[PDB]
Amino acid sequence: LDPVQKLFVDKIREYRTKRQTSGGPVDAGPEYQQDLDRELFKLKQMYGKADMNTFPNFTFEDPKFE
Amino acid sequence: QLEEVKQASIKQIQDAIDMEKSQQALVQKRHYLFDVQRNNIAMALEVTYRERLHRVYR
Repeated sequence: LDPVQKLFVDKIREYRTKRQTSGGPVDAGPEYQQDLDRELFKLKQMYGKADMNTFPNFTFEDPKFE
Repeated sequence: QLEEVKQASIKQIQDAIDMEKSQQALVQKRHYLFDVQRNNIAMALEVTYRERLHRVYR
């Protein structure tokens, strides 16, 4: 069935129409960004604000003795 | 007679024993200590190499 898979089609032609439009808050309106900023900030919370985009450096350290 | 002979017999070996024990003790405990003092320091060390590999990898 391809009235069915016309509609798999029909959405998939807007797989391509939107995907080759752009997609995001695009073909779609601002809405996405207005969350997006906050939701990706939550990801910043999900890692802590330890910059998930700077290569980390590492501890050089000593425990105690006498 | 017999009293004084046993008094001497006790005292002579006594002196042996207690000194030979005093020598042996300090040798052993220190040569043991020599290495304990290692072990303390160095344990710390292996830990931090172990830890580094985890720490960076996280």
